[PDB]
Amino acid sequence: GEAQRRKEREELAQQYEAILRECGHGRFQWTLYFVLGLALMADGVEVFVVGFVLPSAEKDMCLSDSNKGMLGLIVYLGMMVGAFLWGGLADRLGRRQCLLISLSVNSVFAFFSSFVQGYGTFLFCRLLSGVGIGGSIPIVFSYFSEFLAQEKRGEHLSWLCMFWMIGGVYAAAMAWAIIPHYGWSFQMGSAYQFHSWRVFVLVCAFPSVFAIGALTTQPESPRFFLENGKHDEAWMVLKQVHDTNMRAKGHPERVFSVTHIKTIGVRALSLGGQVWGNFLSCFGPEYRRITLMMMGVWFTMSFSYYGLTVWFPDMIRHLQAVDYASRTKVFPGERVEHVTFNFTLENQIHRGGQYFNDKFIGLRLKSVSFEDSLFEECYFEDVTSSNTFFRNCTFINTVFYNTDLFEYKFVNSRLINSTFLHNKEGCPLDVTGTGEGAYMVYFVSFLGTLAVLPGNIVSALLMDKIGRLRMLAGSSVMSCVSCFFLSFGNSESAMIALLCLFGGVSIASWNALDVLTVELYPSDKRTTAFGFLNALCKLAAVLGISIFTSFVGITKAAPILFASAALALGSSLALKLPETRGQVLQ
Amino acid sequence: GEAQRRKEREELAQQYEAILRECGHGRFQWTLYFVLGLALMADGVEVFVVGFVLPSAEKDMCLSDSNKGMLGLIVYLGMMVGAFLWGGLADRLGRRQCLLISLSVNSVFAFFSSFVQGYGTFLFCRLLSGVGIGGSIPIVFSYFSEFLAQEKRGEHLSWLCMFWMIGGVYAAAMAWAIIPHYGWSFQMGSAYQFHSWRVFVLVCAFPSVFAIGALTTQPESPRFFLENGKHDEAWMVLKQVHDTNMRAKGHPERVFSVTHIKTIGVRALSLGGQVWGNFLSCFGPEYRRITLMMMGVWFTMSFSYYGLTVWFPDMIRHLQAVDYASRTKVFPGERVEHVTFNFTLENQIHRGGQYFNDKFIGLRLKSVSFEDSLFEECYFEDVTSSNTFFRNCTFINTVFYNTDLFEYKFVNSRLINSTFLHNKEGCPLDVTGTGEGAYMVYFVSFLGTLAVLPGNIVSALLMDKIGRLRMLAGSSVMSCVSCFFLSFGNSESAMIALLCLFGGVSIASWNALDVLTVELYPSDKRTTAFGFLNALCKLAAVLGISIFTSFVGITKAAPILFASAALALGSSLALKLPETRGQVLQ
Ligand SMILES: CC[C@@H](C(N)=O)N1CCCC1=O
Ligand SMILES: CC[C@@H](C(N)=O)N1CCCC1=O
Repeated sequence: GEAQRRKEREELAQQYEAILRECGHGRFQWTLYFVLGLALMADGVEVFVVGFVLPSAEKDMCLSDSNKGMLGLIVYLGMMVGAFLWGGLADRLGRRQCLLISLSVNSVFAFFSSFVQGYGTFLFCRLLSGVGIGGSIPIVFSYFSEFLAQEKRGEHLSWLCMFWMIGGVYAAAMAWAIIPHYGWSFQMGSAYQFHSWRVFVLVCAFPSVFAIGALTTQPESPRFFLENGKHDEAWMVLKQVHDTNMRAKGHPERVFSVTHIKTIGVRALSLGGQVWGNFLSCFGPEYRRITLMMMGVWFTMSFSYYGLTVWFPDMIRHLQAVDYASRTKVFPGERVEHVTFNFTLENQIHRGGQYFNDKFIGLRLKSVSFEDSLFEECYFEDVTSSNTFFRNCTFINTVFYNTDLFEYKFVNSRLINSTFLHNKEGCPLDVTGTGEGAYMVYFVSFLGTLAVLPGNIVSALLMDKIGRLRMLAGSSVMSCVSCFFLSFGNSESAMIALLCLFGGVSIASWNALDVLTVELYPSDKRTTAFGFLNALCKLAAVLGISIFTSFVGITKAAPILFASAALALGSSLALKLPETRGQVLQ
Repeated sequence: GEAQRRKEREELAQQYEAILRECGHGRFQWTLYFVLGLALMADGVEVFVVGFVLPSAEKDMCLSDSNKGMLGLIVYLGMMVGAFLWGGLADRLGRRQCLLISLSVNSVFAFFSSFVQGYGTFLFCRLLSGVGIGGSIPIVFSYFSEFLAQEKRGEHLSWLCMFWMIGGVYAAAMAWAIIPHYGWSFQMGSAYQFHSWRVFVLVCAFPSVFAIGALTTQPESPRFFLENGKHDEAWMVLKQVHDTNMRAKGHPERVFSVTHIKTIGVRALSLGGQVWGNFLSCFGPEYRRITLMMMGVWFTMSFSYYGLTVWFPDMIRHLQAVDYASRTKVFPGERVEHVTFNFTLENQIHRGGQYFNDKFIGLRLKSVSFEDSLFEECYFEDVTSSNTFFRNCTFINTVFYNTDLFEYKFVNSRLINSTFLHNKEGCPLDVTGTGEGAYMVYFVSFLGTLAVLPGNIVSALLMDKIGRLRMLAGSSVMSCVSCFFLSFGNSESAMIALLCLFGGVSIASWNALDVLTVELYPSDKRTTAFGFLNALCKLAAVLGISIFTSFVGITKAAPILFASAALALGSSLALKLPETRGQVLQ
């Protein structure tokens, strides 16, 4: 019974590999490579949009705390749902069909998010865009694997991981070239406003549309047809692959020699039942040790990588904040009287001042604090305030005309006979401000990805030469050693170098994990299992981000120990996995 | 009302601390340190006796399954009752009074257990010995804390755990030096027998007697007298402390400068009511968050620690059992006839044999199984049987002379005209049996405690330097990381190293928890609350042991996940506790 099933699946796999050797590589494989690289580029772009627009988003939607912290977790949760959903649906509907549906959903909801003005609606649109793009990596890898021969199956799959990095580079470049133009205030409707970050979101929603356009021209994988008892169109697809390959070779004169490939409301409930059957069969007697080791490896690597990747920029920001706090100026004791006096003062503290009959017209305040001051018959006009506070201050007969000094900028103050007139529009809470730091953020991201590059090249070249397990274990161990090396970092330059090193060493491990998870599952459960594991990866990413953003400024022992321990456990479970190099893809 | 009570308690605490600073440290504090360390040594010794004597105990009391599994739970339940009882009674009768009572109870019932011959009576005696020793740690910590000044209150209390450490070493040494002499068969009465494990139990009951002898010479804590409205003898005790301290210094000429100190069946029933009230008042408006966080931390830490600590030796035993089974031999089909044939065969299976007129004189059988055999006019003499069975066997005209082949060793057998003569004395049920493994058990226990040592030293040195909460949380997190590291264990050596690591990392956390629970309760509820929490610790120990002994041989994921989750929850609730370093003991 079950033995017969396994046997027949075995000669099916062998015959399919023979047909693939007959067809060979050439134009078809590379064409599909680029076509799927567009979807991976979209996946890579999607994880940078909210991170890049949080400043402007909180400016134009008046976002408080616990709202900026949810806008990254929203995309990660969206991918967590979408990966599982589309991975489950791909084994019953098809790789190309589900990829088209998911990419279309992503594009539509990304456009809609680009045009949303509210916050809750923005959360919903971002979550659904993440759902749409969540099933990109599983379907792409499981769809490209079914067109590659046994020989160079690792190198030909590892070159497919350049596109995530290219998407990251694209996002960084567009953010640098679009967002810095804060002047843009395109108007459509009194109640609504359109700034430049919306344009950035639009441009970052573009490449998914190109992915759909390229994918509509590609044929469904023959293996999916063969599994589901559909023989004729599988043969047609294989013939198309052969014809394209040989026309590209220049001998477009031979004929495909294969005639045949040996073959062995209510609707919603049926689909649910079938998907649950596939998911449970993933937890079968045949697939249990492999499944659990894969779960462990995916979870640990995701936790460590995402935790450190979010930790490095936060630590850079913290070091800059410490420098700023160290440079401040203090002016203890002042007595200014009867003068019109503006200024553009930044990063200052005034204590013990006594101001009488002073006119403050047209001044910019950035990180300026007045403490223990007294203002008496003063006058504030055209005051622009950023990170400015009044603590232990007393105001007597003062007038605030055309100022943004809201109620939250007076901390434990006392106003007597004070008048507020023509208050500027603004947030009811400190929303902080990001200025010149954006350029350095973009530069840091670009450096991270460029550091990723050499590991990609080396892993792609040596994946077949040394092996999947050797690559995975080697890169995991090197990453753990780097995690130890994070102790020797206390400046921005050192943190950038550490980011570069860790990003450059972990990518080989991720490449090996992708190829491994491709090769250890049969063609009737590849997308389901690999999508489930990628959903677990996204959940671990959420957990790791939450855990690692809490150690910035406390100590550097907790991040190092957590990352090193998780990576060591991941390498330990990775060394127990079966070897799949030199094996027919079955 | 209540505010006045809190205030007056406050200046009482402040004046008491001033008096303690005036008295200082010296000979009195170290003398009391050793005196209470004897009681902690007794506590440490008590938890090894049944574990060390279960082999010999089941040999000489014929213990079945469900009886060896209850002889550990009996001591844990005894301590669970005793901790609560003596902690409750200590706040109404006194620390030294209740410690004397509990230690005497422990000693008496330990001697009686040493001389018991039955099982039920042995259960009762061990349970009451556990009850006697249950209130050791609460009263000892809460009694020593009331003689220490603010300055080094953490260091001087953390040195108090080297004692439970050594007790373990003492128990291991005595077990190694006493039990291996199985020859000892001291006889007193025909129906009763005295082996060497009884001598071991006697020697392990000794140190409680020394604890009582040393405790009878120490004075009651002044704080207990001051709380209960008794002023004169509190002043006398403080004067004694001062006099001893200054005589030790070498200046026995100064005078105690303190003259006045601020002061705040039916009998048994009243005391019980008072205890109940104190406990309910713990479910006080002032102490409800603290109480619940303490409950959670104690329960989780006890569950994890005890579960893993019982899991490690069980896993070692399981690995040894697997190795032994992997050594097995099968001899299918035999025909032996007309020969005198002994042997010393271990771990074998004979199937399909046919024996005719065979004499079996003086053979040792260990883990030997005869299946589908036929014995005809056979003769068994001086047969020693261990884990030996006869299944689906037929005996015809066979004689069993001077053999221990009892009725339970013939499984679904058929005897025809068989004769049993001069059967050896022995159990009516299988008892298995432990030989050389005892030395390795003792060595493993010794290694565990020696691994505990460095954590003790470091915690004692750094308790004041870093803080109680930092120490607790740090050690809890490291313990969780170790729980993750239990994945890398598959041999006896690896399991021993893992036991050493986990024991070495959890002890700082336990030290910090003890000191913390000492310092967050007022002197009129210290013993009640701390004893209630220690009773909860023992109940959690029972639950954790029962849960964790069921995962041995199934998988290593359930233990790791349970322990890590519980320790993470414990650390989470530990980080929310108030800081008590740099605070007057109130
Ligand atoms: C280029 C790396 C890429 C991969 N396929 O390994 N990565 C890294 C983490 C998430 C992801 O898709
Ligand atoms: C002597 C240490 C003692 C304590 N009170 O901290 N321990 C450690 C593990 C369980 C226990 O009671």
